Amino acid sequence: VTTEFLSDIIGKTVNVKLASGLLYSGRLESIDGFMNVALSSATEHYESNNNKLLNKFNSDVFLRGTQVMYISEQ
Amino acid sequence: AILDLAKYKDSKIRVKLMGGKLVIGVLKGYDQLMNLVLDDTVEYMNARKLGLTVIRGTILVSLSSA
Amino acid sequence: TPLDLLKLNLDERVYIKLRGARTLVGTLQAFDSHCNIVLSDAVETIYQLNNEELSESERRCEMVFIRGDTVTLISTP
Amino acid sequence: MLFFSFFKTLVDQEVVVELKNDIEIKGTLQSVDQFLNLKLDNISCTDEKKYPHLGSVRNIFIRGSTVRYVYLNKNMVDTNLLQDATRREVMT
Amino acid sequence: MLPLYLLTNAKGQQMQIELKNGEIIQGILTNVDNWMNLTLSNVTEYSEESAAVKLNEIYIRGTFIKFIKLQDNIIDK
Amino acid sequence: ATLKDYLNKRVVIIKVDGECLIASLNGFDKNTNLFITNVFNRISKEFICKAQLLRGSEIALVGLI
Amino acid sequence: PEILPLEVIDKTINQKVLIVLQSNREFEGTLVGFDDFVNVILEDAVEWLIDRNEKVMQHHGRMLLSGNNIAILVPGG
Repeated sequence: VTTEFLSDIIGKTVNVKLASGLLYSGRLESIDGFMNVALSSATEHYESNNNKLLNKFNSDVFLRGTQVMYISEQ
Repeated sequence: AILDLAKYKDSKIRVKLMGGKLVIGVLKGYDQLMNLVLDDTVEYMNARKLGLTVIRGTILVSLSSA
Repeated sequence: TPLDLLKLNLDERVYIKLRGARTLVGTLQAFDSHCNIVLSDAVETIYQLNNEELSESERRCEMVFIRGDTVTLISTP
Repeated sequence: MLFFSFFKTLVDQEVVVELKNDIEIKGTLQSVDQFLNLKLDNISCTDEKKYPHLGSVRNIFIRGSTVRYVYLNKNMVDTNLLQDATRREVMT
Repeated sequence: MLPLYLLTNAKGQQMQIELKNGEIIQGILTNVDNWMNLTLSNVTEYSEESAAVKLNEIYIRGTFIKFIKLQDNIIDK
Repeated sequence: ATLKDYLNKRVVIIKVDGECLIASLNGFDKNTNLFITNVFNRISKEFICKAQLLRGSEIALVGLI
Repeated sequence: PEILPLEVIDKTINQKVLIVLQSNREFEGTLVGFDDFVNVILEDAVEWLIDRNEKVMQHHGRMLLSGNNIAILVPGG
């Protein structure tokens, strides 16, 4: 059921929070059972999207699984 | 397992969690993984009243009676 | 799969965020599933807040292995 | 299993180790294990400040979970070997 | 001998546990498992070493223990 | 890599919190859980315990003195 | 006549659940699904930070909340 989610949102635009508070908004390229995440066209913000843009990665972004607190669609 | 949680069903237990949380509740249910089902759960952080809560066993640090 | 799209940029310049306001830029030599890394020709930036003010320190190294458990993020600079 | 393999080829080579708690230690890599624990022979001080409270100690065991960095020389390592080996490794 | 074997045979002794949060637990060991989870009877827990709650039984996760002071009696017992 | 060569010898232990110990190493397992005897605080030179069991999660470094 | 925790979580499906991390932060939403590791799917989550508490965000759609950090679950918020 959580796996059905993982394949249900691939290609969609998601927010991925990490432990620290930092939040990444991008398009979900790929996901793995260890919660490792790949995003494209990602931006980082702290806590909320409405806060100041801290970075815009034109390149693909690999987020480590041990660190992710959620993945959420918009 | 080394702790027989059956003798604690319907008694009030004290459960300290990882990250410094305290929870006193009435023990309704348990599993082999130390997941608990507490009733009249009060989380001490000074006082907060949740009701029928499921405690995760992976983050449980200590467990005493009350 | 996100761990395969990391092979994609082996021998390519990478940017790595770590726990504690540390940043690394290096050329990707090796990794595993633990995120453990080896970088060559790398420079590590440390952002410290002492005496209520912000400074950033640097450290250069020709070859470095990075325990993967502090790794938070990997991209390209 | 890959970084275990990496660290085995480094035996007898001087390395610097940076531990999470800001301790830095120079030594000859004598031994490596599956957890990436390290045994360092002929211990020496790289930094004045970071270096901890030792002295007679010349042989140490370092817990792998506590290392942040292992600083190497580019001549200790064949890059293409590393790359083709990472390419080979499977992550699933 | 191994720490775990040592513990398994200290069953019935008194011992003092320091937890990762600073709390100290004096009690008599009643059970150990392979992950060093304990159960002790005749318990007194302290908020810190400075020192006081008395408890009948306590269960302690092993991942939460910094160290366990054993009774000097240990080696022969 | 093994702590075998250290058995029964005196050791310096640096904990992850930067705290320091001196002790005789008597037992150890695969997770680095130590069994120690005659432990002291390196900095403090204060006698801690005649026998003590120390979790591996706590250890950062063990040195052969 | 045993009451199993995962059965309690199973019953709160399609209801409102409060999910409390081990940090201050909390998530209130409609419990869509969960797995054996207690990873959790929420629908339209309100994300909070706790003490005056500031509400971090209002999610729309579906969230997968890592059960790695979850300390408590409250059925029906």
